[PDB]
Amino acid sequence: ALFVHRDTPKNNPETPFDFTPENYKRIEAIVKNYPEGHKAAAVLPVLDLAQRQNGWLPISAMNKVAEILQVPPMRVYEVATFYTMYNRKPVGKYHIQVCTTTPCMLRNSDSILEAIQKKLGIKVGETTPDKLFTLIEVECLGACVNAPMVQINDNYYEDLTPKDIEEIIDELKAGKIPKPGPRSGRFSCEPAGGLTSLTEPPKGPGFGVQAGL
Amino acid sequence: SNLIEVFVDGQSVMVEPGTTVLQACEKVGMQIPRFCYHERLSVAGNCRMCLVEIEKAPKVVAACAMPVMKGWNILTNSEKTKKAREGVMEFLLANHPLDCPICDQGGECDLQDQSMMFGSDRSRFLEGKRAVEDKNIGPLVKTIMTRCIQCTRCIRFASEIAGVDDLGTTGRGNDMQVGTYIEKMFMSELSGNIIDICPVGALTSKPYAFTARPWETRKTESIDVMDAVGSNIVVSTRTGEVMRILPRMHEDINEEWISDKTR
Amino acid sequence: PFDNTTYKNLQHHDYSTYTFLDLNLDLSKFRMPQPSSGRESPRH
Amino acid sequence: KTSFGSLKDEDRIFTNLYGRHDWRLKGAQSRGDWYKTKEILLKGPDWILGEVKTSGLRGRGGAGFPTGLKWSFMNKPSDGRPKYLVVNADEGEPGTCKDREIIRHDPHKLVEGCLVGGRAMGARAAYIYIRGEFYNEASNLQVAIREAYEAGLIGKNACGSGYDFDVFVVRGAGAYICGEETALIESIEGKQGKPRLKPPFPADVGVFGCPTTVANVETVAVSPTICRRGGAWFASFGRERNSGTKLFNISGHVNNPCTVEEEMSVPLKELIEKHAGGVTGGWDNLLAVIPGGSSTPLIPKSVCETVLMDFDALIQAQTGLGTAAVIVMDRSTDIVKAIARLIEFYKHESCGQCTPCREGVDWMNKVMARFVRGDARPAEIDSLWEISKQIEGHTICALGDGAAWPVQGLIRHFRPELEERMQRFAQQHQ
Ligand SMILES: NC(=O)C1=CN([C@@H]2O[C@H](COP(=O)(O)OP(=O)(O)OC[C@H]3O[C@@H](n4cnc5c(N)ncnc54)[C@H](O)[C@@H]3O)[C@@H](O)[C@H]2O)C=CC1
Ligand SMILES: Cc1cc2nc3c(=O)[nH]c(=O)nc-3n(C[C@H](O)[C@H](O)[C@H](O)COP(=O)(O)O)c2cc1C
Ligand code: SF4
Ligand code: SF4
Ligand code: SF4
Ligand code: FES
Ligand code: FES
Ligand SMILES: [K+]
Repeated sequence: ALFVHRDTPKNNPETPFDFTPENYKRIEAIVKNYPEGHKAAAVLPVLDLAQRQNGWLPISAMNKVAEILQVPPMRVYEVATFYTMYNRKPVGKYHIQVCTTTPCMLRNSDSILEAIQKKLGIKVGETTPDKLFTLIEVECLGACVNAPMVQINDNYYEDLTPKDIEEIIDELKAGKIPKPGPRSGRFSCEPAGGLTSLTEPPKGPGFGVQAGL
Repeated sequence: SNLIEVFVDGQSVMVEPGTTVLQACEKVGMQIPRFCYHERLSVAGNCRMCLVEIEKAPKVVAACAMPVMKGWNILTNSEKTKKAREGVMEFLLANHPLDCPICDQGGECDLQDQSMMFGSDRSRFLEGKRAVEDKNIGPLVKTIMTRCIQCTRCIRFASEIAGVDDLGTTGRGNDMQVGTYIEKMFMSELSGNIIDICPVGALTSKPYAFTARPWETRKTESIDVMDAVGSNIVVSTRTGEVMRILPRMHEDINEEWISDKTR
Repeated sequence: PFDNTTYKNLQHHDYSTYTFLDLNLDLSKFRMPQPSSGRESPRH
Repeated sequence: KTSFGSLKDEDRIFTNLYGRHDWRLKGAQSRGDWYKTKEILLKGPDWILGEVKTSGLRGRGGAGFPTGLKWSFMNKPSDGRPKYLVVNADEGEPGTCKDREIIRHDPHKLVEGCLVGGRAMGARAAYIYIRGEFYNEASNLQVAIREAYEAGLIGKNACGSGYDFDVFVVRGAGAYICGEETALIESIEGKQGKPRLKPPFPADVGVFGCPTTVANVETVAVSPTICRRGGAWFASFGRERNSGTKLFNISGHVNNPCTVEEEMSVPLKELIEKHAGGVTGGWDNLLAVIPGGSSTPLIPKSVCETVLMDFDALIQAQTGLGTAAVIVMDRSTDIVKAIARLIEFYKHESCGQCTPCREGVDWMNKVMARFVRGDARPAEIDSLWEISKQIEGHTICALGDGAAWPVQGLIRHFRPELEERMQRFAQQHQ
């Protein structure tokens, strides 16, 4: 939660971080997306790549992203402390992100936050002692009509009841990976009692096309 | 000449294209209040103290950054300009600490002076303030970061004039801290000039710390001798004893900087 | 057969942590040569 | 036309909005996408810009600037620099989840919109700044872009038109302020997502220093449908200066929270009770509606009975249309807790650059957190109003405005509930 760094023995510029060679080819493909002379534009993907290889960002991932992009290290420290995904502390293997803004608080995300707390025995910000679950409390994840919902590491688990998130946590402890979807009856975002629109078949190519084209 | 005609408080003035609203007000002898604008730093526009009313325009514009258009009547003393100045000053003083007696910048503080000039005379802030961890950027620059107004003159100086690229902003929002993010020591050869441009006592001179106070100082204009540049300086004394060395502006020598040895 | 009962977007149930970056690595061969500012960086 | 709404399924742009069809290329070409794209590209930039100006399309990002007028800022000769279309796929607005549905379910429509729009503005490439939280949607979109390259639809000689055009996807990293177009530009350039000042507008100095148009996913994806179906088809929906169709996200205290494509000037009550099943507990259980996502002022039940869901009728209802994200709030809602949580969102999502937002949004969150408990006095309500009027208009981007407007709507429509909250705090703690 702090925004200054102190050298712990496990987080220092002598902490071993280095990319794998397939990640070096991924970094080459990232840097080829930007114009020649604006290599600094590859700070945000490559550093996020360092969060996918490692799980979190020590201050050797930041210095390595600084070194291989020829940017000053402060310009990577700013990006790492500005954007909320970059874990500058080690998180659990499953990083549970409960949305508690108004479209999800109105549909009782408080009960699900309480359910994850009384299930894992932890509270917001704490990591479980087996380092498998980190529970924090995030802002709008952009799945508002599927409220209430959580995010685990790539995935949105939507339309949740406390029993549904208890069951998702139960099968995350068992090793399997669940399906990122609404745990109610619907599929993505449709009205829950059947389609109020888009019931007719789509027309296809040529429909309604104006003359002179 | 491609000079266009603009109006400052109704007075006509001919300006080069690309002139900011602040420079158009400066040509008629009027100084707009500012905290992040510095005439030798790049334009940031992130303090909003320079917001001035252009008439027949329902929005104050940042005069430090906005180029003039042809025929704008800049209203430096209108009512919504003064309300903009008072509101921005109130936000600057909301989380600012009550350190004016224990602050070295007192008596020479831009935040004090244009709080007296352009802001309200009391507080509506009925909450608790922030407190920021102090940083250690050297044995020259004392750092008290609760007094920082996040104007980024630090960062623009260290990036553009000192060529250091080690000062920066970490975090987001009200927790945005100016620092180096690590235990790193900002020792350039020009690292003392961040004491000059910081409009608050967030960065102060550690040798000059607590010793004098600017209203009792005699300002003797003199010359540097530490190098062959001949940098124009102010030796400020108090009761017959040299207290500090500030820069003078000379456009052709030391523009308004001095080295750390001179300082 | 017109189907409006099943959710056809089932591919994202098998995306791993490197799906986006390996897709970018695959697409790197299809792309036009980048423009050049004329220098290596604005600090050059 | 006088009454609006009841849009037909043949008049839909976002067919396969619900994921019920194949989102890949063989499904998309079977739904009208990528049809005669080469004939759109070959007719020049002026014809496409005229079809977008004819359609009356306004900015679906939420501000509603005229899209043809905005894209005609790029119809200017080359000054050596390349030109860039940049798709704003951030969508950080609470209430708003429509661009997630476009990217996840109609991705080839977005890719064809990138091609047609960048042809109109003479652009070289498309940087789709997608939200970092939308990972599955980003890989979904990358699969569609691979299908578009392998079919020769984009890239070298795009659709056989002799026009070179790339489509890139840049992922965000968790900042709502990176949906603001200049802060999104600064985020693509590898820096902190802090908004630039305007002018220079991004058409003059944009991404990397280039001429650049940032446009929303919806206002880009509906552009091949405007080019195929004609601009007059798109202008034949909604009121005048309120043309077209619109995605709506009705969430909160409705029976069936959903995304729906609907005609532009539809009534709010008809939209809620027709596509969402109405407010929970009946329409008499309605307390308030935030009409267009968090940044717009809320409107109470006595405005929601008659209001139309376009830009102009919501401006006349002293709110805004925004992202057309309808957050419905019933009578059981502590509305001060919801608005104070929304202000807490705006201080957590605020990049700290300029003074009035950085200081005053945290100060409004502290005042709103005391207003939830009632730990205040009524003279602090008007004071809070003044604080919002010092943040609104004086900031660099419109997140200060978007933080000021929920406070102003809550005060303007529920000052007595704040005053009774504070007086009952006073009489139960003294
Ligand atoms: N979709 C989402 O997730 C979110 C949407 N919003 C919406 O964003 C809106 C604010 O957006 P802004 O871009 O700040 O507002 P607006 O003042 O700036 O401008 C809208 C667009 O018009 C263009 N434009 C306007 N005047 C121009 C000129 N003179 N020259 C060139 N281009 C010009 C701008 O480049 C911009 O793209 C809010 O009203 C809100 O509804 C806010 C938050 C999240
Ligand atoms: C704080 C803030 C966040 C914004 N976020 C988004 C966003 O996530 N997506 C979006 O399309 N527009 C967003 N906008 C609106 C943009 O500034 C811009 O108007 C829009 O993205 C592109 O213009 P258009 O509406 O014509 O498409 C945001 C504006 C502000 C002030
Ligand atoms: S910086 Fe200025 S306003 Fe702040 S404590 Fe020092 S003298 Fe006072
Ligand atoms: S320490 Fe001073 S110069 Fe640096 S950003 Fe803060 S107020 Fe500005
Ligand atoms: S008002 Fe807030 S969101 Fe905008 S530039 Fe300033 S800190 Fe950023
Ligand atoms: S409010 Fe929770 S996802 Fe948008
Ligand atoms: S002086 Fe223009 S905003 Fe700081
Ligand atoms: K100082």
